[PDB]
Amino acid sequence: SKGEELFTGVVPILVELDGDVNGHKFSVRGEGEGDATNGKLTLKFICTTGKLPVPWPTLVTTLVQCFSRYPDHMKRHDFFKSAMPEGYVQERTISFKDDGTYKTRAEVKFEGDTLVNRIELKGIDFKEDGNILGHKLEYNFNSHYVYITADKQKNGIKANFKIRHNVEDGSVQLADHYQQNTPIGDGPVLLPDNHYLSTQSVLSKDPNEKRDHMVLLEFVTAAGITHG
Repeated sequence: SKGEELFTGVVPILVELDGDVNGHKFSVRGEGEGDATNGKLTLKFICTTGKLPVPWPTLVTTLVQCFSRYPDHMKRHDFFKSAMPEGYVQERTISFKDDGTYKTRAEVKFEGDTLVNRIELKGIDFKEDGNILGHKLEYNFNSHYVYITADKQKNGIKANFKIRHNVEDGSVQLADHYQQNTPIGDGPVLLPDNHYLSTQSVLSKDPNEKRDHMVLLEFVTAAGITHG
């Protein structure tokens, strides 16, 4: 609730990712802003180590669900904002079908007035000629159903969902996501009934940017619980 008050306006965001995929080391830094009232994120990401060794779309889910719009009747199911400002740890396994896996650990919390997402990512078992290391994924993004459930044992939540990455040959590269979030602080948090986040994104480029980069606009709303 006091967490929720932190998101009523536009909030600056910083994202920092250190990654290693099949031994290829890279870093990404992003900045922008979140407008949870409208479920809206606007960010630009830079690969600060040179060329990104995986396709940008594969990093989108790893690179701040506290910016989701929860409808009024669902505000008591918003774990993400309730954990703020101290924040939460977000961990995933992302299994790319017929290919490698990403394991990610992030902390999402306020540092001053900025919402910061700091991530470590480790990718293993990728095919060198596959859709990821071969850069055969379209530079776009689909709309998803992020199913959330509550982990009463860990005082947090779990989520599961399938990301669909369109491939240049017209096929689709699935990326199965298994997610767990736990609060960093010890204060009370909201543990939700089953529900989902409905997501949508577009990816674009900044014509004046020479570095390897991604411009992202994303909208997310919570749903799946009937108004009483």
